[PDB]
Amino acid sequence: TVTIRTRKFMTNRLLQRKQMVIDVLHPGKATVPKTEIREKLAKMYKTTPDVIFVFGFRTHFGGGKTTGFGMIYDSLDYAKKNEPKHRLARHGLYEKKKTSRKQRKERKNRMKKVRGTAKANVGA
Amino acid sequence: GKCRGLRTARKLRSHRRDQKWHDKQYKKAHLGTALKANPFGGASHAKGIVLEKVGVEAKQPNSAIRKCVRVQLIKNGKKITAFVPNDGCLNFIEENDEVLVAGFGRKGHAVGDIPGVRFKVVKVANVSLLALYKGKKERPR
Amino acid sequence: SLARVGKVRGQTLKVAKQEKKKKRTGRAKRRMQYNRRFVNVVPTFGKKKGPNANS
Amino acid sequence: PVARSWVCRKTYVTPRRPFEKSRLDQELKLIGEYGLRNKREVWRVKFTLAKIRKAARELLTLDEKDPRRLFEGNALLRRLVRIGVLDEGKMKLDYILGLKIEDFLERRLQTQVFKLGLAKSIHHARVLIRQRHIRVRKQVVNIPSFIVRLDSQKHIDFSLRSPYGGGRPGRVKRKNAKKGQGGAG
RNA sequence: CACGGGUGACGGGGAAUCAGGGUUCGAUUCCGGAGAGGGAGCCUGAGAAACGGCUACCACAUCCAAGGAAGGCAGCAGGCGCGCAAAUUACCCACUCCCGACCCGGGGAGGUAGUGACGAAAAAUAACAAUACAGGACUCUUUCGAGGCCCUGUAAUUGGAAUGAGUCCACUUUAAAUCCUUUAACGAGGAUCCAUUGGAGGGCAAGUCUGGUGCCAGCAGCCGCGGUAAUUCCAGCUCCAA
Repeated sequence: TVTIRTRKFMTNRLLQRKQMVIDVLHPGKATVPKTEIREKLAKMYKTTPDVIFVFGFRTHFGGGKTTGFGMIYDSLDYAKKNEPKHRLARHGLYEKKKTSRKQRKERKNRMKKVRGTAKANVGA
Repeated sequence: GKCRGLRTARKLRSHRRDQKWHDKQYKKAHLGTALKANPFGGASHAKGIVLEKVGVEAKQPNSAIRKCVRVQLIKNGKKITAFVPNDGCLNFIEENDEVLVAGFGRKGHAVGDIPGVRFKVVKVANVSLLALYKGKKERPR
Repeated sequence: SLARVGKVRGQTLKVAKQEKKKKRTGRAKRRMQYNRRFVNVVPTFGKKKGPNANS
Repeated sequence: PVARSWVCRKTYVTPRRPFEKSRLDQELKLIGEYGLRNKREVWRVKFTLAKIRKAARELLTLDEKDPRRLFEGNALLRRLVRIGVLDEGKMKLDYILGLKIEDFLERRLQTQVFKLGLAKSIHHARVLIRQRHIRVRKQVVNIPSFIVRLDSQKHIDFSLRSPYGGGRPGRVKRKNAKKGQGGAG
């Protein structure tokens, strides 16, 4: 009973994708996940859900409607060319560094103490 | 104004500048002597050290004994005969204890039956005296 | 002298505070106040008695 | 430096006299009859009327055919009719001064709920808004101080998710029916 | 009104406050100036008299093997002192842009959270119905009293109806979170899931109520109360203002 319609739809040849505002109607139930959105847009636009990156969901007061925004890529390699790394980690296909920012600052000045090749020996 | 010339602005402004110094409120707020003689120095509240408790005799017809405390400051070193605000609160105050002293509300003028005191105690030993009267707080001993 | 501090407060006889129904609060406090001032009164001659006036 | 508002503004003005008998009679009439909560929002509607009254007065001082008066006069009268306070045949800047504080209080949604007759009490009307049982143009309003527009007046009804309307029963009905069935087995 | 002195004077755009005019403030996010403990001098660089650059003196402070070496948080945190007075030694470059040889690296700039009754905006702490009653517009009754076509309120009298605060999952949110919103389930009849702060002679709304106190304690911004019937002190009831 969840119907998805098209708002602010326009193609991108400068950016090799599509983009539109996703309007989701789910009255009487919870906010559907971003994963659930992907195949519903995949079937109605007849594409694969792996090139579907949809986010930015905020529920209106009273329920029944959430406003979201997403991009449709032309191909999977385009989806990894021009995209922030965190959204690639949102779907689990990218694993970023887990080293804290403070620790990255700790060995930076310690490598400054040693002039020469032995900067790499200071780190760990 | 008396003179009504079209270019007497410097005459009118100088008269208003000079006659303002004859006003009690303007001269008090624009002289260093008024702030020099104030033990607070423009401060709303201040902390002081109790060195003794002083009983102050009352004025004309209404006659009683008012309980006061000789408060010695830490920021200036001056001594203030501050008044203990409420009834039966001199048992709460002890010797050599820091007290938060403010004014009483008349802004530099002796208030009512008490002669020569403009100051009241708010907090004692970082504990509010109002809660001591209400029993909401107990003095650490 | 300074010995008679807390003279009366010490010797005043202690009454423990008795229990009563908690007052209706919020807009219900003003709802209760509105009716018994305006609509519940009747036209009577003489001095209007105060809310706390007892003789 | 941060990029934000730093705009704090009071929505009400306290009276100059606190303790007069005449003002205490007048505002207490306005609270109980329309189900208000405190004297603060009483002063809060008066402060909004003071802005409209002062904006109208400076337009009367301006001469006729003043393009500032022509544009601001028409823009101010556009908003007055569309909230259902000023008649469309009374559209003129000089009857703004004759507008009282008694007229604004119907267009509050708490009073409009009683005026439409779907609440038993004016104070019960505030409970229905608080418990999200009603909606305006398919949008639930939880606040009684909603300003109902003239064109949005006829769309006020119960919300879809409301036991008083066409929705699921509340907690008490689920509590009473479960033990009624639980007692019977 | 020169010169000089003080300035508890960084200046302005502006802030509070006003019918009209004015008064006070502007350390504080934007612009411009000055500085990195106080001076002074300089290297490089297009641009510095730079101090998250040197060179000396002054004051403070550090390690020392006693030979010597080395420092500037009015940068974000944080610690001491000073005070009446002011937060975390948190996370992240995901937004804004900036810098570099640069699509890629870096940014305590900045963003996100924590403390936080500075303050501002919205807004809980209840609502309905029935029984006794105190009664209100009507008809009869010269009064008494009646039915309630219409109601108004009171009473730990009774009854169910609806939600939040909190418990609480799914999703969303976000760099990862968090908050809000949606979503299930619970969750209130003294809905103990209990609202406090001042005052009750006048200004100034609200007891000539009760007891104790007896010019004592004390109250009181002011007028004034208290000396044995205190409408003013201390308690209780009640009431009044937000």
